[PDB]
Amino acid sequence: VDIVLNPLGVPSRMNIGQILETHLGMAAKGIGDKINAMLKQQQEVAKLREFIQRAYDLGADVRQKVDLSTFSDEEVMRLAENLRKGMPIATPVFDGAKEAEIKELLKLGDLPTSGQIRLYDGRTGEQFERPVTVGYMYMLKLNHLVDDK
Amino acid sequence: RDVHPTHYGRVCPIETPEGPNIGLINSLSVYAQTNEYGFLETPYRKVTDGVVTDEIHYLSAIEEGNYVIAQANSNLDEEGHFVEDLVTCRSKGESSLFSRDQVDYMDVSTQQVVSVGASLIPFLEHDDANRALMGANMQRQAVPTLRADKPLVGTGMERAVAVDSGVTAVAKRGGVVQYVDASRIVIKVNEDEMYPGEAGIDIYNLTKYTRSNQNTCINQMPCVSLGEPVERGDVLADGPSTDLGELA
Amino acid sequence: DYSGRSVITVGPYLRLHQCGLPKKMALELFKPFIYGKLELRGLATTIKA
Amino acid sequence: EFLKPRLVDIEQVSSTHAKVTLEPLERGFGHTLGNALRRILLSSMPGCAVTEVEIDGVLHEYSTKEGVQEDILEILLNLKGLAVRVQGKDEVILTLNKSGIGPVTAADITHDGDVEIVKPQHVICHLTDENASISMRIKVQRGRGYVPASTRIHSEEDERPIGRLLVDACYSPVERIAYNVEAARVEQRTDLDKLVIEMETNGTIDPEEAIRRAATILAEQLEAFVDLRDVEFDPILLRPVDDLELTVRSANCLKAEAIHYIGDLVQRTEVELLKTPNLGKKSLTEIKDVLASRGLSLGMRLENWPPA
Amino acid sequence: SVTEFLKPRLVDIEQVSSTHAKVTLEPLERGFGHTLGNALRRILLSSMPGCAVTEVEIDGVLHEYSTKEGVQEDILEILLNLKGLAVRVQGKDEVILTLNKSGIGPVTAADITHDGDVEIVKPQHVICHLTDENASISMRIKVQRGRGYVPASTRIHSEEDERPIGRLLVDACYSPVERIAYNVEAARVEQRTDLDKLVIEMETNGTIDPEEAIRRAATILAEQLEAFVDLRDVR
Amino acid sequence: TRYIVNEVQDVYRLQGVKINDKHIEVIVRQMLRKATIVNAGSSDFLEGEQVEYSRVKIANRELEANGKVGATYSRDLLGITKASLATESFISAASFQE
Amino acid sequence: DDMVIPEKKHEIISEAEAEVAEIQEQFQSGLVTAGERYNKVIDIWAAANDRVSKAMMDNLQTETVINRDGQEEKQVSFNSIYMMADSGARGSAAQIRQLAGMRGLMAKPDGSIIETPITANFREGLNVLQYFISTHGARKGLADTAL
Amino acid sequence: NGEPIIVPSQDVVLGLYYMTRDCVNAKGEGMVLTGPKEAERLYRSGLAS
RNA sequence: GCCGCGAU
Repeated sequence: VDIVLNPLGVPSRMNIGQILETHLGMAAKGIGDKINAMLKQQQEVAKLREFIQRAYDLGADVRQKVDLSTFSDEEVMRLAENLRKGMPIATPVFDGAKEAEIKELLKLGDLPTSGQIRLYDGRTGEQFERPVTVGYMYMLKLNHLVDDK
Repeated sequence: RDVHPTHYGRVCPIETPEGPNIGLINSLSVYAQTNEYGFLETPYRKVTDGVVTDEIHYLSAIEEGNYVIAQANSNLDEEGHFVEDLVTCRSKGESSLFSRDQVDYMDVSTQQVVSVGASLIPFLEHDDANRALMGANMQRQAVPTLRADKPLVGTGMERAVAVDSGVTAVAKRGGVVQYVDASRIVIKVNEDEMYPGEAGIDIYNLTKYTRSNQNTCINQMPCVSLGEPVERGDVLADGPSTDLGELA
Repeated sequence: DYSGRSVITVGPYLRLHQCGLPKKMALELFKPFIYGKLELRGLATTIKA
Repeated sequence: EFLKPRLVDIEQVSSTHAKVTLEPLERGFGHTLGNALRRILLSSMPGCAVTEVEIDGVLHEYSTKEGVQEDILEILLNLKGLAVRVQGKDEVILTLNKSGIGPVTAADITHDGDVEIVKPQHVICHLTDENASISMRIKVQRGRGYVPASTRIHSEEDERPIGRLLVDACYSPVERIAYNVEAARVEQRTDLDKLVIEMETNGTIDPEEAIRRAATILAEQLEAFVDLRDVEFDPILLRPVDDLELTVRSANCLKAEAIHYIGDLVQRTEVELLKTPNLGKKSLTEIKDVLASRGLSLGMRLENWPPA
Repeated sequence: SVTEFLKPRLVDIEQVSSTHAKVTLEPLERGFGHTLGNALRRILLSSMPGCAVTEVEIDGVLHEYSTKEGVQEDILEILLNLKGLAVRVQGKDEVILTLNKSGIGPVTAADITHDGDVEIVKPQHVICHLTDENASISMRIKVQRGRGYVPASTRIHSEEDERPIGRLLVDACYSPVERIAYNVEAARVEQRTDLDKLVIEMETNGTIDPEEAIRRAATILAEQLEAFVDLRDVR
Repeated sequence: TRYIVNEVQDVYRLQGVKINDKHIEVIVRQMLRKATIVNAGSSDFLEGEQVEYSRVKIANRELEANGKVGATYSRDLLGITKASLATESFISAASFQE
Repeated sequence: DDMVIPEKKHEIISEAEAEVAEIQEQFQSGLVTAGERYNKVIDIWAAANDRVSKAMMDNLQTETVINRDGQEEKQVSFNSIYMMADSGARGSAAQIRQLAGMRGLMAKPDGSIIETPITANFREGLNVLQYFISTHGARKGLADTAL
Repeated sequence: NGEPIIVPSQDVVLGLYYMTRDCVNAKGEGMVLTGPKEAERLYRSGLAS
């Protein structure tokens, strides 16, 4: 993992958005890693196009009509090579993805629906007793640095 | 310094300074505009009988204080009728449940209440108001990094914020790109539209490392490679902290 | 004077009576003590040195 | 009483991904060896990475060269990821010259004597006109761990001319490593453990050599535990007193009071050496005169006094 | 430069009693103190050859719940006392011992019948305080050499309940390591300021000095790597 | 004192704050200085005087034969903004208030 | 998944809505004044909120049902959010209720209380109206703390 | 008020609250062991919860 | 020295 954060900061400030965004980021990176694995072995365009199409329409009555039937072949390859890092999904402000959609997206990428995986201690090597939520959070580096203070 | 129930569609209820100036400084909502005299107005969709139409009326405080206004998060049929016979509404600075025919106006979108600063927070409805305020006021202090990185999860509002900020180079009337360099982009316009006589091509001189007000860097790198068609309003160079025309 | 100011972090290895000080923040607050101990041990004779 | 693990069934999935099997292992040693080897392999593995780059027309990393698509910053970031294997040398220079249209890849770098580019499809820059050329020299070294460009100053022991763009070095080839333990296929024994290590590197180091190096490092570190056991400086001082150009009536008096070094004379406060017989008021000022000429003011306080 | 690592120098040993030791090693390269400490602790705790009493027979009733014939200490306490007894047997895999005491007075570990091939390191280790008043106690114990720590999960021996009643499934601690702990602290050398220093606290039941146990763990772990360090050897 | 201590403690105990009563009583003692004299005989009459000064004066007069000179006083209760400003010394109370 | 939603929340929220509709009919009948119906609505909403809080807390406390050497038993839960709440590290009963149970009646425009409460927690979303309503209390609290 | 001001809080409490809790069934039930030393040894060896 | 912005 790249950042370790204190759980005791969530249930007292009521940023459930943190946890939901973390689960959603894990789902998006799972889809991106699946696409990257498909692209590494240079599979044919048919199955890659089918996977992209099946990934895009997932949802519950979503107002998104991206279809790759009208998409050019080299354009499809460019799209895959562009989002190989992760499918950049977006949720508008007050009508977003519910837990059902997030869990469905996680299940598409062969990931636990609960969003929590088991972790091992880096130094001792013993498994952590409880599952831990591992996800991707978008972090900002603020302009209050040290050398200026 | 308090949130008046008339701040609904005109002034953001979340974003504001914290300590001294709490509530004395505001940020306009995303759809709010100014009347001829200078009173804030917000747009609504007209309701005729039980069907909602696509006509948009701009209403001020006084005019909206009399009608009955529906809610954006209300289920809508295929043709335009309200699915439910009872609809949540605001009558006069309040809220209640009205009949399917008693409504007069409908909210246009769910982002109307909030400004543009707090519209880029995913899952805003799952945050406490104080923490949303802190996040909104702290997103403005981020610094541009070495390599811009798109957000893996967002609210789609990145495109408008990035393009409209004037920090990116958008092709005004471009055709097909001809010469791409680390500092210059020369585009040859399409045959369809020209100014008669003397022909013409578009030349954009990107601004390289330049001191900003807070002693940060301002940089522009092209995103088009060569021979790439470019439509009107396309994004050719991304300024500081923006990836392919998306705020990052 | 003889005063400094900086951001604080957490140290879980510390004892109840210890605090970590940046060695760049020291060597400024304790400069006269360094001068005295240098002139004492003979590394430098004059104050300019 | 303990079976000795052996290296067997080593296979490679790709040019980078590799799997290594250690079939004979006892009950608890699988996890211990796995974690120790993972930490050793991730922490300190010798490798080679680009140290510095000199481009013909640039002056600093924040410039733009005409005819290329990328800034010099992005070129340096691209070069930082270059993967190259060297043999018998540690300061090898790589030159790259190309003129034309299109991407310029690692395969264009001139073929050195003993230098292997693990991947040649690694694009580093793009040339976007017919008459633009790129000519650059890369000095690549051999190292152990991550060393920032800023933290190295010994490279400035010799003054570097303007035009030398210093880049950070990584030196670590092992990008990722995981281990696993399974029940062995041996049926004669009651139950045995088999350890499987998967490593994804940049291709610079062979997997088997990496496992051997990690084992040797662990053994060398254990060699300490295999046997516990264990159960007044500045040149101006330390200088004889017979050089201050002193008078005759001072020399005999100076020797009479066991003052043989310059330093012990300095440690004499004014009010006390006047009690010396036949010191002389005018003479004492002369001692103060010539001693202050060296900058040693009378009355200094030292800590310890060596006899030499 | 490359393939040259800092070796710890001037190890310090503070000895408390004859079974407690504190070993301080410095300097170790970053990320090595933790590795060495964990490997040594895991080896010392999980697999370390040693001997401990494992089977107990008491005259009278043989049930797990016993009246203890008025021996003023429950048979559970007797088994707990017998758990911690430390012995030294040379060259025999399994050995049977017998103890028999009559008369008022607490019984000690020295009461067992004298035999040359097993030595007792804690002769005054109390087992019981006699069967209250005016009675006798007879115990037949069986001690075998094992590895690490093995609990009383089940007998899985002999047939039916013969072995469980013949041994009473006394929990055995084979490894002579009562407690092992390791800490890693910050230390600096010359210009370097990020180095790891190891503090090992070791307490043993006896029969072996803590330094000897550390040496044995180090030797077995080093010999585990002979197949890889043989050809890739400096000498 | 019991009146003031009990009511001011209700504010702190309601929100869950523990503060010992000795700290409140110290403030009250500083609040009960500057007694007013209701009699005469010792160069004091119908005036506000520090209780400490009055106490040493009566003890001195009572120690002497003229015990009747000791004049009965009337204690006052001022505010902490007024009591802090009626400090005998003028360097203090001129660095805090008007 | 730690914020377990009580299952009976919807049943009793519907019961409260039915009672509110009945009292609105009573007000329309004219035998009740505005103050009486307002106060009765406030009281019944408080009762329903307390019942939701009790239901959520009971479902979260002994939620874990782990078998024993014989048959099955029940104990105190190991839920991470409940572990944080109970141990006193961070959080409290009110915050936990806001996370899982109903948010509850709230209003601070001039000190009064809106008749309709916030019936959605933070595990689910909020409508625009509910967020706008909570903003009153947030801003008032921030200003009071500042001043 | 006389209450101790330096007190464990935040993760520290969760360190002890998690440590001093019981479960109706775990690794090792009704086991009898000599003392805290054996408890630590059993937990570290992975034989008990 | 006066505003304006900002952190706790």
